[PDB]
Amino acid sequence: DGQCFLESDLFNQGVRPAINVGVSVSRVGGAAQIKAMKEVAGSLRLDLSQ
Amino acid sequence: REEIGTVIDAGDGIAHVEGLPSVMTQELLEFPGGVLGVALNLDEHSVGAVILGEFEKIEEGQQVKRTGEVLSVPVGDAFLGRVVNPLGQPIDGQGDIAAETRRALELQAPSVVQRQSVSEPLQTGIKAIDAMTPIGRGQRQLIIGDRKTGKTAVCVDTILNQREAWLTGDPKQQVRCVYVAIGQKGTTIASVKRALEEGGAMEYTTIVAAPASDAAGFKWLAPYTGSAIGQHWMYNGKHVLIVFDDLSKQADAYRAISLLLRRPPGREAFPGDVFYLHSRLLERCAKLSDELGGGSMTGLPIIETKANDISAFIPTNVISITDGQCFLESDLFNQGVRPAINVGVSVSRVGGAAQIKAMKEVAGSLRLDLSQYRELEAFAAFASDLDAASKAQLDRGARLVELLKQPQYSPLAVEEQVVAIFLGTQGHLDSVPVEDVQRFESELLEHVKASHSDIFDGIRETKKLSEEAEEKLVSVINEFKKGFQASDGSSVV
Amino acid sequence: TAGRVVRITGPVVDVEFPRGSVPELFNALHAEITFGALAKTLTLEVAQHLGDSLVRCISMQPTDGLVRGVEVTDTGASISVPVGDGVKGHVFNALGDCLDDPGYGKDFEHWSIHRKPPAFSDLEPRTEMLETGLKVVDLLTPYVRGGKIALFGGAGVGKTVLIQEMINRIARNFGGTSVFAGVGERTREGNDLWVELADANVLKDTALVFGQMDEPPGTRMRVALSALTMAEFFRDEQGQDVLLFIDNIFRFTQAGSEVSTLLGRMPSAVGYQPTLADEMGELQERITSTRGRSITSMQAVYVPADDYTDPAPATTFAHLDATTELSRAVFSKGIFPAVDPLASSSTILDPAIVGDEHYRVAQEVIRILQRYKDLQDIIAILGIDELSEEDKQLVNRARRIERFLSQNMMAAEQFTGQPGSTVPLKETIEAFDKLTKGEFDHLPEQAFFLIGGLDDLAKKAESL
Amino acid sequence: ASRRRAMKSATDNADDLIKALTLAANRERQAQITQEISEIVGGANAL
Ligand SMILES: Nc1ncnc2c1ncn2[C@@H]1O[C@H](COP(=O)(O)OP(=O)(O)OP(=O)(O)O)[C@@H](O)[C@H]1O
Ligand SMILES: Nc1ncnc2c1ncn2[C@@H]1O[C@H](COP(=O)(O)OP(=O)(O)O)[C@@H](O)[C@H]1O
Ligand SMILES: [Mg+2]
Ligand SMILES: [Mg+2]
Repeated sequence: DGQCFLESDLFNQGVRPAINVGVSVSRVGGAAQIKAMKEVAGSLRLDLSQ
Repeated sequence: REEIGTVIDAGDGIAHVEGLPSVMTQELLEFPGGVLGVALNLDEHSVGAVILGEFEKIEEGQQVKRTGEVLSVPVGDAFLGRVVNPLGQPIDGQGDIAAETRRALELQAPSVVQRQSVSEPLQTGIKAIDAMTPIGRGQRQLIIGDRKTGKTAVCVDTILNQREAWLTGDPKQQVRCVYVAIGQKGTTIASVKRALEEGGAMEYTTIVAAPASDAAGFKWLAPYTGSAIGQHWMYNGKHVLIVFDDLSKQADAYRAISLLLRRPPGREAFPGDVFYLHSRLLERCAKLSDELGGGSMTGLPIIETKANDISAFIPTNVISITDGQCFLESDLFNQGVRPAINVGVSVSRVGGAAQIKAMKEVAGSLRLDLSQYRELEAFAAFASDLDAASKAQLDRGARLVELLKQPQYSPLAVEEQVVAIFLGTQGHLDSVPVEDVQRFESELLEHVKASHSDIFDGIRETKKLSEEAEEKLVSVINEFKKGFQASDGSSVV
Repeated sequence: TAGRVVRITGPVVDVEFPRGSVPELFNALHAEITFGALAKTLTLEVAQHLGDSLVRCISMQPTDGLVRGVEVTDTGASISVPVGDGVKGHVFNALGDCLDDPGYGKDFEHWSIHRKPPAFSDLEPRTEMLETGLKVVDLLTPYVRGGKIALFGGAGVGKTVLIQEMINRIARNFGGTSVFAGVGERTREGNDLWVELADANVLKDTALVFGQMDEPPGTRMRVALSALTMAEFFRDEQGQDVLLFIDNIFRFTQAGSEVSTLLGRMPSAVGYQPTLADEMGELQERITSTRGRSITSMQAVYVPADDYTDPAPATTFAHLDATTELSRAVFSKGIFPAVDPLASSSTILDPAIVGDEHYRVAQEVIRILQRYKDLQDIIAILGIDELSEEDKQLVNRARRIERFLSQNMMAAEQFTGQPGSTVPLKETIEAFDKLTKGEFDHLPEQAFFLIGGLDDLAKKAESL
Repeated sequence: ASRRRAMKSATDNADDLIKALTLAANRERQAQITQEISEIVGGANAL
């Protein structure tokens, strides 16, 4: 119900989490998160992908 | 009296029978409930058989009878305007069909000494291939491409182009038409039949169909019965044109039926002999000599390919077998060229003796500037710096490539095609916006059918053009050019 | 006359019978498990006739605990399911058992599940139109009433949310009946879909049946037949327009594959069974709707390994019309509707049937997109300045086109936090004609993202 | 003049790259064909 992708290129690049926002999703989405996080965060994933 | 056997195995449309010592190979067999079978693999212990028709009505106690017959089909002359299953029964409720003779499906092709050269035109409605790659009687042409490119449209246009020829009572110009539909959706069959019926061409054509629901192996032998139907007329000094909707599904069905029993698999699990099947199927069409009567058969097969991989097994085999090739690119179809046919690689290996001399004259001129425009397309960015000759060649190529495209379900007469091509290749397209090029000529063509139809009659009678004809045409062109109004302003020469 | 089991190996079982009492094909048999920890009543379906009066059968539920010598009882008929209008409003098992309450509707009429398709004479082409309220579908791949619709794509693309959006868009306010089936889907989706349907007022006129992934291979290739039996009964007897929903039909094919090895069948090119095309064709032929009656069927199929040259999808393409395709690049670049405009088309589109302006607009936009693609292939390296004014104009117009082509959605509003909307067809065609004209070149592309209609365009543009 | 020289050098650098890519693609295709034929024949004769 969700996947996280780690590539060695990003880890080498200098991103310690080393995860790409392009192909990482979550089925549940905002339902799991606490509401305050939901309003604060917003659609940051789409902005990062853009 | 007759030998009777039993059933030992049953599954996936395969049955094994023990008995029948006198049975011959490929002999039709009878099972209770009116079930048909074909013997295809003999052995000292038992004989295999593929099941035709009902399947779940088979158990281990059934009795088997032999028909003492190999394979045959009623091949009478009453099949025109009827839809028939590959076995021979009529699908529709119109009633049965009167028949006159029964012939086998495994007859030898005509020999070398019985052949003859090919020189007849066999004209079609598509101007994109008539002037590019001529097609003649008794010659094999293949069309290749990807799905949703529009090949069936070309097929049906060629089929329905023969109306005017059928109108005359001359048996030396009437052409019969056979269509074979293999492994398709029934709604598509209904739609194409309706299109033919509303086109009025159903009176001289026949359709044999095997939808996707035929698990009995009917998909294995539909082309055989189509060719058997055609051959009876072709042996009587009559010209026939046969179309196979697809052949890849035939190969898949053969591969499945071979794998179900024991067969050593080669490349891609294909059975031992695939090339032989297509070769022996496609070597029936031939132009007979004058002594035999002069009948002819022209075939049109179809092959589907994936991702433009022309290096696969079946496409390579069929390309090796066939006599001419035509290519369709989905990229061109998306580009805006309705006849997606690619002139770059498609080649017909006949000597060009099929076509008539005027279009023979004009095609040579067409080839040169087509190649020039094809090679000189990169300089579009800096067209200002090029030379005048290069600019003229580029403009001529643009007008030509704009001229060829046509809408579907619109066959063209040969006189009309010749006039259009002659108009295109004589520089009369200058000072004309490219878009209106598609419109203008059509309207102009109509005017010729109104007041000056004698030119078409002269072309029909003489198969050529004279000086008076060309001066009349140039006069008519000069008359009409001023009358026509451009979509953007106006300009004439 | 009972017979006995001789071999047990995974899902497949081997049974022998006394001479003369061999059951016919596709029958049903009963077996008992006597272990205390797990007690069940196994139902077996015969599938292979062999010599010496032995039969190979497939199992319906897991076979753990079975032993040799256990007697078997024969039913003498194929499996049957309850029929009638008294079944709708309940969730049912693959065999017809009501999950909500056991022993419900067992007095209903039950009949065969395996039947022949109709005759060719009754077939008739169906040409029509139905609105959807989605920008891409209403323009490029219009649908049709009474036809077949399918959604193609790979894994992790967003098929389920589109299915839910479509049922919310169409199933609501529908005069007739709707039937939904679930093949090899995630159980959480089944539960939340049931809850959502219970939330509204349509569950009173819907019949649900589905089997999950945890079930053995016997079940994964049988539920679709039950759904088709129910739909056929409703179409033939009551005679009203019906909707059919099927998810991930590809799993059905997979259900065969493993058994293909156990039954002894030789493998095909990619390890597939040699006889997939015939079975899929039988199913698709059974789907058909004759003239005088209407069935609107929508399906979703799964592309394995994101490869379109696999043997299975070719037959799906053959038995179809008016399809849609989902790709991965647009999903990567943040476009929620992952449809690829350059690889989807519909048969119904025709200047005679639909109209001329629609056709010209579609041709213009698809040509523009193709030109943008093969221009970007070089401009990605040689730089923007390498082209002329016309090329840059076309690139900018195309960029605006793909930006504007997205939309907000009903069932996905929770992720965005803002409810979506729907648009009329005339507004869509006028807006796209204006875009092709080249008037919106003065606005930034960011205004075209996740928009609906044109008033929202104006509001968002003025917001910046 | 410098632009002419550089562009000529670029073309002469691109052509052999195309050739090498073609060779690699051909060897990959042959390897694939051998792989699937070996797999299918092994599965077939394993019975
Ligand atoms: N000359 C043409 N002008 C306009 N539209 C055309 C033309 N030729 C074909 N089309 C259209 O293109 C589509 C191709 O249909 P068609 O069935 O002939 O394709 P195909 O390549 O044979 O594929 P398949 O048999 O798999 O459906 C149809 O929508 C048809 O109306
Ligand atoms: N319009 C949309 N808005 C937000 N997320 C979407 C949208 N469409 C698809 N998704 C994403 O797609 C995922 C669902 O994919 P899914 O249909 O389960 O793939 P598959 O069909 O391969 O299982 C969800 O996690 C969701 O985040
Ligand atoms: Mg077609
Ligand atoms: Mg999903």
